[PDB]
Amino acid sequence: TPIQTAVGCVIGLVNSSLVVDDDKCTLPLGQ
Amino acid sequence: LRQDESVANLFANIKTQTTQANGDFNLTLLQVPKVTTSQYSYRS
Ligand SMILES: *[C@@H]1O[C@H](CO)[C@@H](O)[C@H](O)[C@H]1NC(C)=O
Ligand SMILES: *[C@@H]1O[C@H](CO)[C@@H](O)[C@H](O)[C@H]1NC(C)=O
Repeated sequence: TPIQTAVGCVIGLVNSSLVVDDDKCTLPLGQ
Repeated sequence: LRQDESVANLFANIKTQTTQANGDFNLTLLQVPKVTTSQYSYRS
């Protein structure tokens, strides 16, 4: 199921309401 | 990728460890307004 993000809507990612911080976020994905 | 790394390094460098929660100095321009006229909640 595709989901709508702030960098365009993506296919293959799940939305789990998980929050990471800086200096642990690889694949910064834009925004 | 180098631009993203430089931006991350800058915003990690300008961070502060400890903060505090005015006097007769009027600092309403520097702080967040009470009623937001913008779509960003943290913009001054
Ligand atoms: C993930 O789901 C929650 C609850 O359905 C929603 O509030 C949130 O906006 C979703 N994430 C994104 C990036 O839209
Ligand atoms: C500080 O300046 C703003 C500028 O518009 C003004 O609205 C506000 O009343 C001032 N604060 C005081 C305490 O005078």
